[PDB]
Amino acid sequence: MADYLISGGTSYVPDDGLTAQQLFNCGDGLTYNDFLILPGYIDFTADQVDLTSALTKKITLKTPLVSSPMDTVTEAGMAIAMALTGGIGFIHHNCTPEFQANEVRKVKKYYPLASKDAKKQLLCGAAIGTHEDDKYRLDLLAQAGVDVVVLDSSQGNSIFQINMIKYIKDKYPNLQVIGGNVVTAAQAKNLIDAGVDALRVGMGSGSICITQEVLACGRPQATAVYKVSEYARRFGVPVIADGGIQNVGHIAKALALGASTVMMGSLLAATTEAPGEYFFSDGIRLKKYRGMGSLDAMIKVAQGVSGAVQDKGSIHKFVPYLIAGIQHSCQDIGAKSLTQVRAMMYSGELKFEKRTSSAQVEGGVHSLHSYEKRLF
Amino acid sequence: MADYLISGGTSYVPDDGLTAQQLFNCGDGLTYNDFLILPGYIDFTADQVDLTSALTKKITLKTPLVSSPMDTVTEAGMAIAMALTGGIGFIHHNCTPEFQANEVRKVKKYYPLASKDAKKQLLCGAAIGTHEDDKYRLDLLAQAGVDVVVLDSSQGNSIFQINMIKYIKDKYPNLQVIGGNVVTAAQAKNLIDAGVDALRVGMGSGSICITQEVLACGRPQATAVYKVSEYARRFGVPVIADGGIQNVGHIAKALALGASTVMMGSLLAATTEAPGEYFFSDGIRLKKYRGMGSLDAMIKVAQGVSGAVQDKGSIHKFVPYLIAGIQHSCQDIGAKSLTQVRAMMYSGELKFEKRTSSAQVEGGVHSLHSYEKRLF
Amino acid sequence: MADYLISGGTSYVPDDGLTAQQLFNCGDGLTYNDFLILPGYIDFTADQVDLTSALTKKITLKTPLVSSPMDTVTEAGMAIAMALTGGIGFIHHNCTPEFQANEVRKVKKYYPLASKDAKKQLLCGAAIGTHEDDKYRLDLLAQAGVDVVVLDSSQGNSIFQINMIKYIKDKYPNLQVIGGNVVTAAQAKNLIDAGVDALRVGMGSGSICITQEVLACGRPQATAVYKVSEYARRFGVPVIADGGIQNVGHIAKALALGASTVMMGSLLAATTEAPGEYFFSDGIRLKKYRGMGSLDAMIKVAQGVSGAVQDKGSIHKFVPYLIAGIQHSCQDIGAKSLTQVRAMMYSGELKFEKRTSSAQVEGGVHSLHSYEKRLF
Amino acid sequence: MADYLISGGTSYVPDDGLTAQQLFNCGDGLTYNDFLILPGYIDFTADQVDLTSALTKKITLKTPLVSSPMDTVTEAGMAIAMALTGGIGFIHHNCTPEFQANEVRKVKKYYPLASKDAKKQLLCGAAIGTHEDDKYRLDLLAQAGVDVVVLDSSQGNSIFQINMIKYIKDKYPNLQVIGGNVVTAAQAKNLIDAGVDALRVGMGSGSICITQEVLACGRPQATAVYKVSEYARRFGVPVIADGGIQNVGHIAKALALGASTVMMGSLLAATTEAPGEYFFSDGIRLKKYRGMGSLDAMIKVAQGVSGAVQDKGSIHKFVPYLIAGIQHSCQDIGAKSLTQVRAMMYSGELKFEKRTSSAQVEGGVHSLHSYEKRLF
Ligand SMILES: NC(=O)c1ccc[n+]([C@@H]2O[C@H](COP(=O)([O-])OP(=O)(O)OC[C@H]3O[C@@H](n4cnc5c(N)ncnc54)[C@H](O)[C@@H]3O)[C@@H](O)[C@H]2O)c1
Ligand SMILES: NC(=O)c1ccc[n+]([C@@H]2O[C@H](COP(=O)([O-])OP(=O)(O)OC[C@H]3O[C@@H](n4cnc5c(N)ncnc54)[C@H](O)[C@@H]3O)[C@@H](O)[C@H]2O)c1
Ligand SMILES: NC(=O)c1ccc[n+]([C@@H]2O[C@H](COP(=O)([O-])OP(=O)(O)OC[C@H]3O[C@@H](n4cnc5c(N)ncnc54)[C@H](O)[C@@H]3O)[C@@H](O)[C@H]2O)c1
Ligand SMILES: NC(=O)c1ccc[n+]([C@@H]2O[C@H](COP(=O)([O-])OP(=O)(O)OC[C@H]3O[C@@H](n4cnc5c(N)ncnc54)[C@H](O)[C@@H]3O)[C@@H](O)[C@H]2O)c1
Ligand SMILES: O=c1[nH]cnc2c1ncn2[C@@H]1O[C@H](COP(=O)(O)O)[C@@H](O)[C@H]1O
Ligand SMILES: O=c1[nH]cnc2c1ncn2[C@@H]1O[C@H](COP(=O)(O)O)[C@@H](O)[C@H]1O
Ligand SMILES: O=c1[nH]cnc2c1ncn2[C@@H]1O[C@H](COP(=O)(O)O)[C@@H](O)[C@H]1O
Ligand SMILES: O=c1[nH]cnc2c1ncn2[C@@H]1O[C@H](COP(=O)(O)O)[C@@H](O)[C@H]1O
Repeated sequence: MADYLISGGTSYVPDDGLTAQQLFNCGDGLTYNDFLILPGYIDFTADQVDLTSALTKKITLKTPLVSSPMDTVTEAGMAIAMALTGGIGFIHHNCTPEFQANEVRKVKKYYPLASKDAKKQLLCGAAIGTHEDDKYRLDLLAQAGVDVVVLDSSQGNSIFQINMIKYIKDKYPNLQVIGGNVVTAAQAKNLIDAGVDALRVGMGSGSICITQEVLACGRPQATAVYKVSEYARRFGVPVIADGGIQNVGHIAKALALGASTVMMGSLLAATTEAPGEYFFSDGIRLKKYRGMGSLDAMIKVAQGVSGAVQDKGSIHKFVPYLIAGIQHSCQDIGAKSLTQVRAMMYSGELKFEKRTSSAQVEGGVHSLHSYEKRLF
Repeated sequence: MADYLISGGTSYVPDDGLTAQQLFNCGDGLTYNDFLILPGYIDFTADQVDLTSALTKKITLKTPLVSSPMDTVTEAGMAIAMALTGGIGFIHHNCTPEFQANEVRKVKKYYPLASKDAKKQLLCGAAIGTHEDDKYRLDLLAQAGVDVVVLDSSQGNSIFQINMIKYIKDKYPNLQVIGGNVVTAAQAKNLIDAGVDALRVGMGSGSICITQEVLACGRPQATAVYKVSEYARRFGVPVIADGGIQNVGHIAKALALGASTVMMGSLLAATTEAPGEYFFSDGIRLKKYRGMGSLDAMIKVAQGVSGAVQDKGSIHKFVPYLIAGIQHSCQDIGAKSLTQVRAMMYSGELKFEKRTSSAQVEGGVHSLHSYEKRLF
Repeated sequence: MADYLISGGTSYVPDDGLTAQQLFNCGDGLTYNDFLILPGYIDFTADQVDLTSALTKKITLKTPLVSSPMDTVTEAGMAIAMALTGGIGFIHHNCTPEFQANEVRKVKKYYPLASKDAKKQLLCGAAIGTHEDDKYRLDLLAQAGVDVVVLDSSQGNSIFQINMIKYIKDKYPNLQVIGGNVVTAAQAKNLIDAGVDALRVGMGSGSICITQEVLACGRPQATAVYKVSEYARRFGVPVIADGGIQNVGHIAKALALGASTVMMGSLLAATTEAPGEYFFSDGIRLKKYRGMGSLDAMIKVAQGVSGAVQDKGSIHKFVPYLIAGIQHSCQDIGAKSLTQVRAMMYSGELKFEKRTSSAQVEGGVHSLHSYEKRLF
Repeated sequence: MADYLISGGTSYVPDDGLTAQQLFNCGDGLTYNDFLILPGYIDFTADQVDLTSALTKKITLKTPLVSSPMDTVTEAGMAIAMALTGGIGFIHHNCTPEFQANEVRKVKKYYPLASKDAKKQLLCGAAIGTHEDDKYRLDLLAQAGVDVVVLDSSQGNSIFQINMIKYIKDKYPNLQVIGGNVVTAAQAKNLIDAGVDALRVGMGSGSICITQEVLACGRPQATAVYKVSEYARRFGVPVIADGGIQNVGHIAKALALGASTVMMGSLLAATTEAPGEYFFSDGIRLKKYRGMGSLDAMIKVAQGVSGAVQDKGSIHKFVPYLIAGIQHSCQDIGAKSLTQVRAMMYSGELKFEKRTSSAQVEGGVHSLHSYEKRLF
């Protein structure tokens, strides 16, 4: 009897570690490789973990991986491919509107967990601009049959973006929009009261964004995804993480801080289904990678740069490594779903820990003469 | 009279420094080269310090140095050698079971402080897997006559490992098991209540483990050895430190934070008794060094890498330098045994101090044009 | 009237900055380039600042610069030279006792502020070992007529060093001894109650000492000079700073934290009056520089290394730059003597400020393509 | 030598106690019997302490005791009396203007330290209202020859009071005004920039004011005198403490927190020179005592009450006890003048200490069956 009715079910479970709530009000600007996740008790293995997540308030996915809408990372090829592996892709807005019209008609008509609708057609998203000339851009791909759109912007709460939500939802109520870019709760309020359906958190944290050093704005991104998902839980709105993703660990860190889908732009760059084409340098196979703020887009200013990244193969051999990396991580946390790991984080059942620079210099590799970092 | 009976024996001993208990609840993730040990009063010299320590609850050793069970660092050669110098070795589990059966029969049959049993045969340990097919692996080396085994696992508290303790101790009660890998108190409870005999603390902190950056799990290791030895003192269970050992100072830091034996994998790599064989690169004598999580072990994922480390000579000329390095350190702390230095740490008689990055950049070498770092 | 008698003399003087007392109990291990000194009101210029300081409780100097007793930095040449510029030199103990006997007889027999005694002979100090065979070393240079000696030791409070003070002061009461190495208050008590005359604070902080990484002992040095001069003010005992001196700013930081004389070993290395001789490497004029813990001194261990430093000219053109660097610093603090700057620090009239790594990366030089760092 | 030039003059002086600056930003609302003053080194005795203080920026007094302008405490009698003992008195404004005109002409025409001007006539102050009909009140006693006036108001920074300063100082520039009532720095700025000459700090803290419980405004008074004298030191403006004075200890606490003169209304009530006349109750000699906010002044509200206090004798036998009580207190602090004790408080040479309720219940009298509290 009394082994049960002193507490009831729960054992002692000592108090070593920091929950996220007292981790992130310390005032430190945390990024991904500055905290990490402490392990706990497991009762399962790596393959029955239900890795489903939500992109908007209605449509949910079999994996939390989404491509970022730039022309140097995704078009209809990787939209097709990431749909067929479970994820979702967007399409950039620096082309003509008929170009993405044809791009969406290519991806829409056209693998067990392939993320298909009630029409059993593959999910497709896109992204539009913010200026009022894009109203003629928007209704064309609305005629093409897009599912979600992303208001790609450097800062979220303009009058322009709020008027675009109040322009879209009273015209196209079944069509669902993504707000962005939101990085605090203060601008997270003005989009949820606008009525937006999900948020896209993170500015200044990309591989190629220098706008933290040019415009002196933004935030560290792992203290941003936490507080935006903290405010956005109050209304049941999922958030989408941008920037600072370099590997598959940061995926799990963004997923355990409240973000439901992780948006990658560099880690999905230099793939077979990425647009453009290859060129060698020092004998290394690579392809170019640039951002919308870079002046290789078109009295200007530049928030992005233009560089290149070495090849990473086809995505159909790449995203199984990423979902297995999320699955082994969610096993070592101790939750057999992403819903359950966000439950354990909001309740405090898993606990984090800070790092120092001396702590991450041991976290990678050290005391070697040379090494061959082979990932899969 | 009254020079004595105001306090009694103890002098004033001013309050400069931080004891470990208020050092490690600051929430900072400390590693070894981020704190250090402040000196105190000595009354002895470097050679009568009784450097004995405990590996499990029954068998104790003349030195706290133990090799790590990987095939790229130890087999029966360095098992023989480190037994004959005082320490203990394990044997990896990525071979056939008859291979370690012959390996244990080679080391068991076969220098004053040579760590021998009541049969006056040398101590030998090993390590097994976790899956239930390893039951046929376990009883074969139990027939060979192993002393301790290590449940080598990335995370400790599975159902599988707890069922292995409850499978072993009711079959082989004199045989003693090592749990692992434990890194918090929360999983330190589920192995001690399972009935495990010692713990192996530290994940993600090796020279070649990238699982802090791949699976986003683990902990900084010097804030891990402290809290696991804090919880494991409550039941009288010693702990074993893994990873992040680069030199002989980190040995003393792990020993002064409550760990009783320090397990090394890279600092004992590239020795004469390490298996494999040498090959030059840039004219530097070196040999390869890889981990079990690396995919040079055999829909996969990789937590380790495969590299190489330059040669460090025979261990019989190497571990006297390591035990003399522990002895000079234990002299400069002010305790003539490791039992007494852990006593002084749990009571608060020695005190630590944090460092900054600017503090360790002076701690090594600086303001030189070139230097020849000669260790012994 | 009432402009005076509300406070009395003192103006408002706002409360921006941190005094040393609340700076150094934060628990951070501060080194020299991690804090700096905030300026205040001046009423003088750089040349009438009385830069006199104290070495022991009796003999005081016209400058706080003292050479460190190693054979690779000082002998009777730089003893003569630094005496003739104001400072004091010691003589290493890794030679035969007749060698320093002749060395002290060379420097003693033999420029306005030349630090001469009541005999009007130049001041000379030395250093002896700790073992009891050095009693025959000690009385020989006592016969030679040395002024102060330094008990050169890695850690201060042995029984051996305390018995050496109780062996010296009852035999040679006018002869004055230097304790060392002390780094906390806890060992600062056992030498002052032994009756030592000054302290030599700092271990593990040299340019060539690796004993923080080998023996895991020591302390960050700018949090060491503060607390040792804090405890040693209570008995009126000056302290001497070792290690971590790279330039002339760290001189002023050690002098403003309570240390009265700054002992340099690398910044006075590679000079004309340093012993040994020159040799080129890559066409750079340089000479070797090694420590007593390095195994180029003679079952061993090594706490120092052996390297080299590029040439810095004659000291008679070098220490005027150092005393002018202390003078401009003491001008910018706002105290026309070193006694007054330690008064302003113990009272709280000057205030410090922490730095971050991002703060010192701007403190040096940045945003240049190349630069020519010319010091004087 | 070196007993001096390590610090310079000052001895160690340990760090027990709290200076006022870190006492009063704790956020606690301190009153007088909630902190107290720790003693220090003395070098004098109780009678040569120069107890002079300042009332305005020009005229200074031989004692810091000033009566409060109510009709139930002071008129021309106690104005004459407290002038002749050193202090200064004001005259209430709830009479006709010709009444205080005659009152000031009685006190002005008319004992060694008797506070007389360059005309060798006794100092006299008064107080006027705030409404614009009081301009005819003001010039009449300006014709009578008053020295200072007090803008008696519940809250200080009205437009009305600032316009009264800008009405007075451009008409009557030699005439000096007192602002009030100020209780924070926020309203202390708007009167000093108005150009007021001293402040009268404290609202809601009187013996008879209930405006903290009626209007929910004010502040605890000993955390008010500190921060108003903190802001008013920046412009060299003295402040005057009201309310919460019950004895002679609170005088010393208000004087050691930066206030230069202490204004009493109840402790100078029930004296021989107080107006009105006596009446017995329970056989106890007493006289009535009421405030301006009480509706025994004339759609109303009431901030004061109307009561009575028992007799305390003539003031010429009473204020020598008060100045001897300030003198013994200033002796036990360790400053031979009030200017020097405010110097020691702003520099931090004296230190305070908080109390608890359990700490003041021992501070008075306890463990007695009865006691006869005889004051002088
Ligand atoms: N982490 C991120 O996602 C991130 C962060 C920063 C920048 N960026 C990229 O930078 C790109 C361009 O940045 P941008 O916001 O400066 O250009 P934009 O086209 O995205 O936004 C338009 C610019 O003009 C303003 N604007 C919006 N509507 C306007 C209207 N009717 N009239 C006049 N001005 C209007 C906006 O403030 C903005 O500066 C974006 O497409 C985005 O992809 C991305
Ligand atoms: N610091 C360290 O010591 C450390 C840290 C991380 C990884 N590693 C190395 O990584 C190696 C492999 O890591 P690993 O744990 O992923 O492989 P493993 O063979 O050690 O463990 C088996 C894997 O499958 C799961 N498992 C256990 N029993 C199972 C069963 N009956 N059925 C199905 N699944 C079961 C486990 O969770 C684990 O992921 C380990 O041998 C270890 O040496 C070491
Ligand atoms: N910052 C510094 O100044 C610093 C710090 C560390 C080391 N060092 C250098 O390192 C040198 C050598 O270091 P060390 O202290 O190990 O050698 P040492 O000769 O200075 O001291 C003797 C060693 O044996 C022990 N000892 C002392 N008296 C003994 C006795 N009668 N019998 C037996 N043992 C005795 C001491 O603990 C010490 O380890 C020192 O000369 C010092 O210059 C300097
Ligand atoms: N600790 C203290 O000293 C203290 C604190 C509170 C109240 N009091 C006493 O309370 C007495 C009355 O308090 P009070 O301030 O309410 O009355 P008041 O006569 O002192 O002030 C006039 C009142 O009307 C307002 N006022 C000022 N000028 C005005 C103007 N031209 N036209 C219209 N309104 C104007 C003021 O806000 C105030 O409420 C005061 O005389 C004061 O002595 C003293
Ligand atoms: O030009 C740019 N300037 C700033 N941010 C950009 C730019 N282009 C793309 N981004 C953002 O950077 C993210 C990709 O960052 P990554 O994870 O480092 O690849 C995208 O999802 C966008 O939100
Ligand atoms: O492949 C791996 N991935 C993660 N950790 C490993 C791996 N192989 C060995 N380890 C751990 O790393 C430790 C050695 O770390 P080292 O002290 O840096 O050499 C071993 O004791 C193991 O616990
Ligand atoms: O061999 C050694 N090991 C550790 N410390 C040394 C050694 N030799 C000299 N030192 C100390 O290092 C100081 C010089 O440090 P520097 O200021 O970096 O040159 C000397 O004053 C000695 O106290
Ligand atoms: O009627 C009133 N209501 C609120 N405060 C008053 C009143 N009358 C006088 N005061 C203030 O109370 C102070 C006297 O407080 P005491 O020190 O307790 O006697 C005077 O100096 C006035 O500032």
